[PDB]
Amino acid sequence: FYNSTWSYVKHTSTEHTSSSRKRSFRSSSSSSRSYTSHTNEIHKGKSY
Amino acid sequence: PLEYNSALYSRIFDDFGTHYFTSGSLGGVYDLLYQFSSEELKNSGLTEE
Repeated sequence: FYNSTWSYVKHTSTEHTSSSRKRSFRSSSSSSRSYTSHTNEIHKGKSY
Repeated sequence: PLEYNSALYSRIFDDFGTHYFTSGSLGGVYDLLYQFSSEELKNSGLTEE
């Protein structure tokens, strides 16, 4: 017999933020971005 | 046969063999073999950024 177990977790997080303000007239523009990529893998084998 | 004949006499040894027991002990024979193997592996990683 052999009994085999594997566990695996992967996480990624990314953020971007930008804001601009001009005065002359007056103007503003802004943006926000957020991100995640995530993976889980579990794999097993058993022989008898 | 009364005359020698190697084959027909040899049949005697085929059927009955060459010898008989004049002394002996009778008994029991016990033979045992036991063999065990175990292999065990563990791993656990963490990485964080």
